[PDB]
Amino acid sequence: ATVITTNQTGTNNGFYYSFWTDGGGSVSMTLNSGGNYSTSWTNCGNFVAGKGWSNGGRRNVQYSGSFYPSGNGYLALYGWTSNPLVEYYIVDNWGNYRPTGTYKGTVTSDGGTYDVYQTTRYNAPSVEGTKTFNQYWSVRQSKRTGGTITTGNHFDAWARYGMQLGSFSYYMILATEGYQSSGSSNLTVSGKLA
Ligand SMILES: OC[C@@H]1O[C@@H](O[C@@H]2[C@@H](O)[C@H](O[C@@H]3CO[C@@H](O[C@@H]4CO[C@@H](O)[C@H](O)[C@H]4O)[C@H](O)[C@H]3O)OC[C@H]2O[C@@H]2OC[C@@H](O)[C@H](O)[C@H]2O)[C@H](O)[C@H]1O
Ligand SMILES: [Cl-]
Ligand SMILES: [Cl-]
Ligand SMILES: [Cl-]
Ligand SMILES: [Cl-]
Ligand SMILES: [Cl-]
Ligand SMILES: [Cl-]
Ligand SMILES: [Cl-]
Ligand SMILES: [Cl-]
Ligand SMILES: [Cl-]
Ligand SMILES: [Cl-]
Ligand SMILES: [Cl-]
Ligand SMILES: [Cl-]
Ligand SMILES: [Cl-]
Ligand SMILES: [Cl-]
Ligand SMILES: [Cl-]
Ligand SMILES: [Cl-]
Ligand SMILES: [Cl-]
Ligand SMILES: [Cl-]
Ligand code: NA
Repeated sequence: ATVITTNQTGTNNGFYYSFWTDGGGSVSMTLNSGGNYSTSWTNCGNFVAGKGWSNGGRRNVQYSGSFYPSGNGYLALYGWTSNPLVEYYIVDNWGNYRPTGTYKGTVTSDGGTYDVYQTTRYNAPSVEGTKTFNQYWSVRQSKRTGGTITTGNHFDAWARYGMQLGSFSYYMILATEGYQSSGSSNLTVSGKLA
């Protein structure tokens, strides 16, 4: 295993990984065999970390494990596009704070119903540095840790609702995120191209 406490991307046991923190509190990620990783955080600022793929795409993502936020955290299939720059989230779990914004309708996927939202961040950290970009969200109506995420179901619903993705030129990870919170996660990802 490899313990990560510093911003970086790379490959571990056949999976891409990304770790980003604003540097608040205490945040680590442990990289284990295959698609396994855990995180531990105490009074974080903001972080996003997980395993997945160097480029996004239509993928039947399978994951399992545990996600235990004390306060604000997200469990999401997470990544980015270029042209346009979009930060996208398919959220299966959260803590005290449910992501919201401009409501666009619902999509049904992997045994659940998801609420679709768009938000915008101005001059914020991104995979292209300080940038303005839209965020696309699918938020499950009931919390869970584990199952299939059919990314194609979400991408197609976003497209019907006028939320067009750019090119899958950046990573797509099964992410743990925290905001001014504590917690842990212990997750395994895999998944094949649909
Ligand atoms: O990973 C090693 C580092 O890469 C270089 O710096 C930049 C990375 O920090 C950046 O990472 C992004 C930053 O944004 C994160 O998304 C945040 C997370 O919270 C969300 O809720 C919020 O909306 C959002 O703002 C995202 O998770 C991270 O993946 O990736 C880009 C990188 O900068 C680029 O480096 C290459 C260069 O060609 C570009 O000009 C430059 O912008 C550092 O070198 C190193 O620390
Ligand atoms: Cl490190
Ligand atoms: Cl590496
Ligand atoms: Cl390795
Ligand atoms: Cl590897
Ligand atoms: Cl990959
Ligand atoms: Cl859990
Ligand atoms: Cl709304
Ligand atoms: Cl809108
Ligand atoms: Cl609807
Ligand atoms: Cl549901
Ligand atoms: Cl907004
Ligand atoms: Cl944000
Ligand atoms: Cl827009
Ligand atoms: Cl629930
Ligand atoms: Cl759970
Ligand atoms: Cl499922
Ligand atoms: Cl593409
Ligand atoms: Cl990337
Ligand atoms: Na749009």
